[PDB]
Amino acid sequence: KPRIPVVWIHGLECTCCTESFIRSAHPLAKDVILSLISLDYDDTLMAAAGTQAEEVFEDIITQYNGKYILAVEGNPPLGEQGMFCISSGRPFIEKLKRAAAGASAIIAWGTCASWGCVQAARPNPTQATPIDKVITDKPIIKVPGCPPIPDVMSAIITYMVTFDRLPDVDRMGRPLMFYGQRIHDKCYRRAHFDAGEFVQSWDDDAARKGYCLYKMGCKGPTTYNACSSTRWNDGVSFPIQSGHGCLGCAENGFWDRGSFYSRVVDIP
Amino acid sequence: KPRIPVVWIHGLECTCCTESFIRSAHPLAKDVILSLISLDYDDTLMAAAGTQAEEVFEDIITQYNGKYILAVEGNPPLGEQGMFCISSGRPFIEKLKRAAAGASAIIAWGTCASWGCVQAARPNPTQATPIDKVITDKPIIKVPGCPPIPDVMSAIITYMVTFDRLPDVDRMGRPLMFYGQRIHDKCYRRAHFDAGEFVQSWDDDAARKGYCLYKMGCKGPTTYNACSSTRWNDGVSFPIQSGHGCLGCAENGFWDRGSFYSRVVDIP
Amino acid sequence: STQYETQGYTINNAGRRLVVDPITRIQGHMRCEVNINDQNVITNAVSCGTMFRGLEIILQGRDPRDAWAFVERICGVCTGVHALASVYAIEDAIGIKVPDNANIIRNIMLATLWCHDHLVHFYQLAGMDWIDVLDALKADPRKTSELAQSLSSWPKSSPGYFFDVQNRLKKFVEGGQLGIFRNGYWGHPQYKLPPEANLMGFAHYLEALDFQREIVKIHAVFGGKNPHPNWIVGGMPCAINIDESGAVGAVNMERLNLVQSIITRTADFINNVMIPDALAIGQFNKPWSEIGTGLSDKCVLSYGAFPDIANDFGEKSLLMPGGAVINGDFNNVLPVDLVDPQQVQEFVDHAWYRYPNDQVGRHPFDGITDPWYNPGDVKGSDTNIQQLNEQERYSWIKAPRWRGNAMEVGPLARTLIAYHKGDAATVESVDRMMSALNLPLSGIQSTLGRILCRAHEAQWAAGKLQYFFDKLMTNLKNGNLATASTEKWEPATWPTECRGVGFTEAPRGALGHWAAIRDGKIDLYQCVVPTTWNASPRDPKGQIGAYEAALMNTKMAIPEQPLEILRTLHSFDPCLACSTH
Amino acid sequence: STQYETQGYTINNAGRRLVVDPITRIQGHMRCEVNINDQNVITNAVSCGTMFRGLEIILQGRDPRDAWAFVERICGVCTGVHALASVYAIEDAIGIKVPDNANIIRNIMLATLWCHDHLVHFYQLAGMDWIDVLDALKADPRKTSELAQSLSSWPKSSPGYFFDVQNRLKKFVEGGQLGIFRNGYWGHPQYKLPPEANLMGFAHYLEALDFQREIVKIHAVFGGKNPHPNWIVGGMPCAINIDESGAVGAVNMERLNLVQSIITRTADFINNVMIPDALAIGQFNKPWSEIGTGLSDKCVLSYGAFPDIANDFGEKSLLMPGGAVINGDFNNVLPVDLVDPQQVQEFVDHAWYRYPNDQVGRHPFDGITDPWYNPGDVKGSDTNIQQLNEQERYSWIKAPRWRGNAMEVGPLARTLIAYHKGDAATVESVDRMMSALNLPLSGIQSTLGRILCRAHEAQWAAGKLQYFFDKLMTNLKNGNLATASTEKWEPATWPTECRGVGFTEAPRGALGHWAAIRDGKIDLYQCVVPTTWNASPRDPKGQIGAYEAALMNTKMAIPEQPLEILRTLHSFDPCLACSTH
Ligand code: SF4
Ligand code: SF4
Ligand code: SF3
Ligand code: SF3
Ligand code: F3S
Ligand code: F3S
Ligand SMILES: [Cl-]
Ligand SMILES: [Cl-]
Ligand SMILES: [Cl-]
Ligand SMILES: [Cl-]
Ligand SMILES: [Cl-]
Ligand SMILES: [Cl-]
Ligand SMILES: [Mg+2]
Ligand SMILES: [Mg+2]
Repeated sequence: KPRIPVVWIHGLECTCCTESFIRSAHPLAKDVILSLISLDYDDTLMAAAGTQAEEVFEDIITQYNGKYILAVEGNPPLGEQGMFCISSGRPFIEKLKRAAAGASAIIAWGTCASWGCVQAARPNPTQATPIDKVITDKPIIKVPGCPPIPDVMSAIITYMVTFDRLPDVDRMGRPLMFYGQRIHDKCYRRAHFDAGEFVQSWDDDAARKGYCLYKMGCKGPTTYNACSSTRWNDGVSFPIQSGHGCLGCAENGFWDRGSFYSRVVDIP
Repeated sequence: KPRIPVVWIHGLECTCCTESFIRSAHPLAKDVILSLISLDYDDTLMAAAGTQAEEVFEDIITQYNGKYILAVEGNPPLGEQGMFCISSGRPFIEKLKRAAAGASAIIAWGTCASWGCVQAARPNPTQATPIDKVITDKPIIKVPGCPPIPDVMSAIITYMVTFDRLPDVDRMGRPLMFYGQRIHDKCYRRAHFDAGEFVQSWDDDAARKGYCLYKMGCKGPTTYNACSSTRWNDGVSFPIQSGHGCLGCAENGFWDRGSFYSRVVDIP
Repeated sequence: STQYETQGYTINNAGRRLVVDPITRIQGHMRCEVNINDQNVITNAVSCGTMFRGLEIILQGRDPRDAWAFVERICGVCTGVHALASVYAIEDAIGIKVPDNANIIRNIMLATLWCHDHLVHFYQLAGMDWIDVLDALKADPRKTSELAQSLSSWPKSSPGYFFDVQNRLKKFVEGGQLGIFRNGYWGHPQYKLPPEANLMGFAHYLEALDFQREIVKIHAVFGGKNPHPNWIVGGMPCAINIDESGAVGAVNMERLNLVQSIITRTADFINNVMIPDALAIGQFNKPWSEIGTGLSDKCVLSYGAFPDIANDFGEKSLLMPGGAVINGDFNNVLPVDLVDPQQVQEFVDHAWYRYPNDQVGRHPFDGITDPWYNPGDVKGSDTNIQQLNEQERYSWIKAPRWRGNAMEVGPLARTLIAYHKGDAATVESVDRMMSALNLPLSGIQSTLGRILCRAHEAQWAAGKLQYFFDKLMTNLKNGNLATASTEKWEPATWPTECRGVGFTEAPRGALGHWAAIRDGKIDLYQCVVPTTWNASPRDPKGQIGAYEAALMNTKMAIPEQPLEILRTLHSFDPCLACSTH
Repeated sequence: STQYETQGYTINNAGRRLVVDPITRIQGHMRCEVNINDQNVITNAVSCGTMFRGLEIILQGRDPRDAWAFVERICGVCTGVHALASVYAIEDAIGIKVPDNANIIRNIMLATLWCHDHLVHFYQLAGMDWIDVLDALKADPRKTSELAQSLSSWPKSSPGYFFDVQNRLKKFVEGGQLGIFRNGYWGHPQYKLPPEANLMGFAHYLEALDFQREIVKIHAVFGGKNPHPNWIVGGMPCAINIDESGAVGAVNMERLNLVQSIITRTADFINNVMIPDALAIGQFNKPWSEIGTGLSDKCVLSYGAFPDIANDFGEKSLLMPGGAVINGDFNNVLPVDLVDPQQVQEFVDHAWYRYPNDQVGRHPFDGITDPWYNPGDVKGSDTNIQQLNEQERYSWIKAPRWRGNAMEVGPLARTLIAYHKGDAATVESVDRMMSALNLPLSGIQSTLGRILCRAHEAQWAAGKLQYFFDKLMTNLKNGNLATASTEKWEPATWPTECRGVGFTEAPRGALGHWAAIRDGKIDLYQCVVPTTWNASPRDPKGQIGAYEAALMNTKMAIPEQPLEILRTLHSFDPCLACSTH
């Protein structure tokens, strides 16, 4: 049977979200690409370059018009008429619009595509803009995080392939399965938070016993993600478990919510 | 370089502690046996049987008198003159005492060797007795759990080999590293406990959201172990994560502290 | 000294007495004694379970909902199977029906256990009876690679790999610290593999020791941990949530993806490593197709297992067939009823237990577990057994019988039952296997056959894992998420008095738990476990059990080195903690 | 059209223009244009970074303690290296000294990244320039097995394995959905491997894709997650507790055991998979030892990395040597000083930035990042470029120079510097590598040599991982547990005005972050990154950078199919997000 065509494009980005995807432990990215989907265009991995890659792009979006999924990593800049991100001599935003127009649905991978991420942090030199502010006529699933958890990315993919539908989402367009609860709602250090047992300076006695990182700036109380349950890199760790507070990386505007080392002010 | 000689004996037991040991992911049990220790006697795994096995036992304890580690799984029964557990036609207690006399230190693996475990639960038909009530003149490290976590077993082994010393212990002889804190002190469902958000019956809406299992009988509040942080089977899960309350399996007399589904009475 | 006749055997205790205590590479504590005649042939065999804990006694007065947790600790090798039987027994007593996903998950838990247990048995427990590990040091790595590559598509077969394995073994042995290989039977004339096959086998021993840890990740996802996962009366505790808020707190797509990954890897290992190794053992040890037949051509028993229709334990539901054959009549597979007091009964006239009349057998609903250590005259003392007295009481294992017949249980028994009920897949596999070895069908009824059937079963179970996982995913696609029924969770809903039977096929054979509940507590709990059948002592008619029968008539090359005894006993995969509980 | 002479090259933009946009199998956005003569030889090459984000602008006014997290997001491929440079720079500014274990752990983090990054580049980015994936379909699996076994001890080499990989590829392409292989250069005359080496290489591509996910588990232990682990100014946040209560909340023996397990597996994969594949590519493509030399026989630069003495960034401490060679004088390894305003300078006369005087270079402590998109007289228009005008501004990449010289950075550069400083392990390694290929030492200064040096560095980094782990364990054995210095954590303790430099060797080359702090906030933060050097546009003297030089004089078999351009560009492992930041 044919596999569902996917076109994966890249705007302004650091490529953390593609790297995360290839970290997937179950299913392996190899098995996603070979057996679950047809990854038909992806600048990071594809053999073809230049005119040959552009031919693939045109061939796929034409032959599979209305039938492919568009994955987007990064975001388009509006500054300098879009030429802060140039693709085939033209603004990236033109390629994004052309790709989006044929897609059945769009997956906005990562905080870049979802919200803006680091390039959108003050003063936003390029006027980097998240995908849902540019594309307003297509379903967009936001999968935030810098980057999102590898096995969350692959679980969302397998959900879609198995059930033949988009995941149910919250009001912000995030999949409820993995973004429905806060980090602090499933944190293993929550016993310490509720007892007032805090790390006060790095590598103090409290830190050596795994006390809560609230006073070190942890943004877990205001951040929706799966890191405290699913964890990272096939269950190995997550930020807090390795002794750093959550930065809030799955949240819109997290870079400009004050210092990472300032305490969260209005706990929900 | 010679590896440290280990003699592993088995009293009344189910073999869960040997099975746990071979589950170790890092180091692999293979590499422990091949590179870190000399596992010189072990009824479950050794080639020799009968008189050939007894010859190994006698040669090792004589040759390495004062220099081998004795690992003990299970426990001795005092009933019927010890003949509820017969080894080479004699009471197992006699073999335990002969092995113990030459050992530099003893590791009491699991709830059986530490406390008594299931055979010691009311009415204790065989008068199963933990190792520290029989052997009173050797260092005994208790590593409780039914069974202990595989990677805790191997971490304790690697600690001893690397640092050339026994681990520091609590007042009960348990390694502080893994048994210093309660399951409930590092439980990822603690946010829900603190909020009064409980599973009330199996597979209810609360269960489907991972709410706290305290009202379902979870003994995490009174149990010391590493399950909620280190987890089981290379970080895959632990009892609470998969939806069942902790039974209290690392605690002395857990089988006889009421029904597993009765709430913990006086939480610390 | 005496002789008598039973089941076609002449039991004769003249001649030299040989004792093997401890039996190693089993679970738990066993002693075996035999007598050999002047041709070094076994004329008497004595099977003795040398441990007891008393779980049937401990379970009295417990909450029925808690029972699975206690009985699961009968055994850490066949971990989970007793919990399954317990939840089945309690549900049968109370009248609880579980949801389909719970039944499917339970079947996944059992199939995972079959895969894990049979794999570890083949390599870590039985393997060194067949592979001469020290002989691996004489192998040519290039010829090892060529052999491996002729038997299997498995990737790991390079000459450099086999040289590295060999060099690791050389460095291990060089300083004298032979560990688990110390004082083995290496060089015995019954070791018939060439050096290259020994090296291949040893490499696979190491690969299986590593790999087995992955299989049980499936138990960790659904059951929290392994060994000794968690269960509930009413279904399973692992609530499912695929597409709603809070899926992070439940069995979600990421968890299910982990399970699929493990299933694929497990099938790959068993099909390409264990299966070819077993067939190769068969090819180089064909004479063992005629040794250790025992009761396998006379009487075999299976209860059946893996109900595919939730809460239906009938013949149309059970994927693994039940049935009994007696008197060597394989054309008439008989139906088994675990409630019928004339079928399963346990005798204790040769075991360390009290009954009011030890000449009669008790069905488990009338069972009694009252320990009585009384070895009689044993050429030593009560605390120094030099020779058991098999004319009197000689074991902590009770003697089960079916309609008065001594039965064999386990993979061979199940294979014979399925074959003779006309199961198509079994008939086809067995015929192809015996054809590939150029042996008659009757060759399966042997010590070699037990080993081959067990490997076959690991393959079958790895296939059924995918079948069950696909059934689960189909229910989830149809919106059916239920994992627990709680209508009768509360004791106020239960009958004041009721009783039930839970049964399945454990890795080693037919398992039954009989429970009676009164006033909300366990009034009676009796277990008859597969090794209880196989390692059974004698009954009031002098009939011998499966182990004793299989050892009868066996030639020993070197009486002092019991390799033939070990081979046959290990082929049954003895679990002594199970047997005595 | 114009012609001029620079660095021994004749730059001539007459003749046919070829454009490659996008360059694929790199990180980020790049455009390459070349002119070719009638002989299909490149006479002009133009390197253009086609993205900019402005991290240097974004960092203004932030807390210096936060800067690592922002700059880590310069790149997800070389993830962590910018954090390391950042903490170094802030520590240098403020005067913070970290504890030994924090330095050791940082060195572990860097080595881990070298291993992962180099591995993924070799297979997933560069590999399809050398391996003809569709030609793998024509291989004979048995001859593939024989080839693999002649090159390596790696276990996974059975004929059945190679047949299974071959059938997977066959099934993949059967439906006509060739995915990442669609419209590739397959069958191009520069593909020189035999079909069996193509199949072997393709199998390894797949094995590396799976394996790379394990390596970064080390980053997850110490840094929480990968990509983008966490760090702190003052050390690392991963507090250690081996033997006290609450070790479950810290880096404990089980966590350290995980790290050791990953180290061993990583070394094994690199040594027995990547290393022999790199040598095999070398054997079958020796003419590429004479193509793509560029600046590698003229000017090379390393800052040095891996300080073994905590807080000492001198020559006696750095395990990876620093130095610069110019004018092709490899007998004169010159010392580099990143504070000297006459050494590192960046030029923007041919880049999209404003300076007060674009004819002079600015040291990064005087750096300016004022973006100005002005492509001037292009063919096309400023939103639809058909040809850049390389006589004017043509890139988002600034042009760094060292004492006015254009330099090559990266694994070949480092190897040359280490070799010529007389590092024993580097001399032995390079000599044995070049001897195995029967090539002169000059053969390393080429596209093929960049690839070989990268594989060699992955092997070096894997050995260094064990060295650092063992140093950490030695400290723990001595009761030295400290991982953070916090006496200058609070802004009130810092100098009112200070500046610092943080440098290291990223996978792609010399990395520097220059930071100035005033009144507790970042006043200036300038990055010069390795791909900024290599992908540099021209300077006021018309000097070309490393990519443009390496492409000069290259013969193309088929002008419309840029395989030779891709081979040379991929050999540098371009990171365009890094280059522009
Ligand atoms: S503040 Fe952070 S570390 Fe503390 S309990 Fe909440 S999420 Fe966990
Ligand atoms: S009662 Fe149990 S499930 Fe609830 S927070 Fe405590 S340990 Fe976790
Ligand atoms: Fe993930 S490409 Fe990396 S910056 Fe934050 S998501 Fe973007
Ligand atoms: Fe672990 S042998 Fe199993 S029963 Fe509880 S520890 Fe004992
Ligand atoms: S920083 Fe990001 S990775 Fe998770 S713990 Fe916080 S949302
Ligand atoms: S039952 Fe035991 S395994 Fe851990 S979670 Fe509780 S101590
Ligand atoms: Cl794109
Ligand atoms: Cl954002
Ligand atoms: Cl992951
Ligand atoms: Cl023992
Ligand atoms: Cl206990
Ligand atoms: Cl574990
Ligand atoms: Mg019984
Ligand atoms: Mg810069």
